[PDB]
Amino acid sequence: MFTINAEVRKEQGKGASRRLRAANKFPAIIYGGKEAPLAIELDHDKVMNMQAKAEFYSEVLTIVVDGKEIKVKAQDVQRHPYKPKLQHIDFVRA
Amino acid sequence: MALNLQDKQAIVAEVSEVAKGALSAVVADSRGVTVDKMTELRKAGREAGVYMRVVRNTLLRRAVEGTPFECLKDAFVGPTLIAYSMEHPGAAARLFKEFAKANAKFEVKAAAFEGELIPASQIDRLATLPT
Amino acid sequence: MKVRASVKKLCRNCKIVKRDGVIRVICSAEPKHKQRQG
Amino acid sequence: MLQPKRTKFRKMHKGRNRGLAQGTDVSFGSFGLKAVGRGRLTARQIEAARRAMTRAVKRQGKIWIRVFPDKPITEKPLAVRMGKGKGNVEYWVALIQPGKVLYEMDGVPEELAREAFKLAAAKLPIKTTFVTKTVM
Amino acid sequence: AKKVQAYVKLQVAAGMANPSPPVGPALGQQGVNIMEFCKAFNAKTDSIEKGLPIPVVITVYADRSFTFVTKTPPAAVLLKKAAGIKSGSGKPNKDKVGKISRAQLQEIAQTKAADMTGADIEAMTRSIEGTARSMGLVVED
RNA sequence: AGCCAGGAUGUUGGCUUAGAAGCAGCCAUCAUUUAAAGAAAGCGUAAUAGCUCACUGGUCGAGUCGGCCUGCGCGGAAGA
Ligand SMILES: [Mg+2]
Ligand SMILES: [Mg+2]
Ligand SMILES: [Mg+2]
Ligand SMILES: [Zn+2]
Repeated sequence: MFTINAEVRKEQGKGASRRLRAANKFPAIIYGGKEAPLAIELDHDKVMNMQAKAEFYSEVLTIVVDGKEIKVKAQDVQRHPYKPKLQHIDFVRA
Repeated sequence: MALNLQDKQAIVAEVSEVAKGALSAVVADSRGVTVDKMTELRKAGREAGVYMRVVRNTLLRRAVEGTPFECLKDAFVGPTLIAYSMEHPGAAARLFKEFAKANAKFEVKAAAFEGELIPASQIDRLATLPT
Repeated sequence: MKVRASVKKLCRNCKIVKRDGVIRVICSAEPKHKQRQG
Repeated sequence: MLQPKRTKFRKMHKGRNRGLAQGTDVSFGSFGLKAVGRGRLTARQIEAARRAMTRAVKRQGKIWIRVFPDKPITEKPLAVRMGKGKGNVEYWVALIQPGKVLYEMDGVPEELAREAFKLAAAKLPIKTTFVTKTVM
Repeated sequence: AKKVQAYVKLQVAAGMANPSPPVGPALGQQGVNIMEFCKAFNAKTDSIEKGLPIPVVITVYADRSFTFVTKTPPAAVLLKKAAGIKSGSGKPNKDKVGKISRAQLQEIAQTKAADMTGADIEAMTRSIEGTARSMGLVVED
């Protein structure tokens, strides 16, 4: 079972997202279901190691944000154009 | 795959045969000929028993860690090598006979062929069966 | 010996050494495998 | 040598080569040679790299060429002044942006594909990396 | 000796013990001549392999002659004569590499369990069975 | 890592059937025998020998091995 620790993003946009990726994190979004989308930031290397497994993109993941556990599914991934890095991940709820 | 737990299991699996059967033996590593060593091992596996295993997991730590459940004097892992061979047809069987006869004949060394007496009360030839 | 800009181990016995700031390949097996500069 | 048959215009503006690439995923095969640099790939370079791959892997498996030149490059002949019209088309190049997957290979072991891509990469003017296909 | 002192491996089938005319001078390191090549091998290899695969020992003893422990009939000559198909490797994928049946292996064992042995007699039978079946084919019988 | 050592006698392998020689072309073929026999490593590779792919045992007691990313360096680097 994959457990991801997330933080709610305070700032969003081009400048903030690039600052995250310089800080070795990367933005992610949790949407789907009935409640509002949740913009989160993930620590890049731990998620990159986890996503190396093929089952990362099939099983249900749990995201630990604000203490609250969220069952999510990897919906989409934005990879760096030529580097082994993640730029953004879409998470659909459940 | 001689790992940490694997050698832990190897010692226990090798000591189980000793605790269930009779005295075992070993064979050192000084010089080996193709025909000489193979035929001796082939003959040993035929007479003493096909369950003979020349595998050696008798390191100075692994041997004393697992095997020492019974006969705590089993800390003699000083041998140059180990090649085990059980003796199903009684104690001091052809396994002991072949080892004691090949310790100085048609072989380089047999790790002195010390033997593992079950009670270890004393060292005896046990070559007499009055009847 | 060879003074190529790209020096590599040509066989198993080639060793890479860095004498005097120059990266050399020394082989105990093939004198043809002696290469000079990194 | 790849070249568009029956192009609409003979000559083309020089243009620029800004931005990142589009075909950045291993789409057809399982292994890819991705360009981490920027530049032009001529038809000759593409053919030379393909032959290096096709010989390293002895014509086994399938090799895809994701890039097609489709850009005519003109040159003026030697000892001609500036002006007097645009030069004659001499060769064709594919504009390459970082992230562009250039070749795809399938039906080949991973280490053999890596060595095949190394031989092909030595024929190319752009820095490249070895990439494998990913789930999503 | 089975462990040939000069094991220059070039010897025609057991019909003629180590025929140097068929081996040529590339295995000339041997010193076999009429003194120690047509005395023991040419007289004790009749019921072992008649025109079948059986290597000939090129050993030379230290007693001015050549005489030491030989072995039983060759497995490659018994398990194949009791099978019929004289094929094997090299063309084992396109066609059968020979017949390796339970009867053929048992006969090979019953013929080669005299001196050619391993960890047991059944182990020698396993060697005979492998020598027949590993050629590239085995019969389901 | 170094050191105490080893690894066919069915097996010129059934094998391109004159073998291509325990490791030429030759296809697979531990084939129990395993501290080991791969039907192949440099020697002999067309071939004996003593070293010896690999592989362990034995010794002897803290790490060792490769990758990936990244900072700064090294070679590549010859003119009047
Ligand atoms: Mg800006
Ligand atoms: Mg100097
Ligand atoms: Mg520099
Ligand atoms: Zn070298």
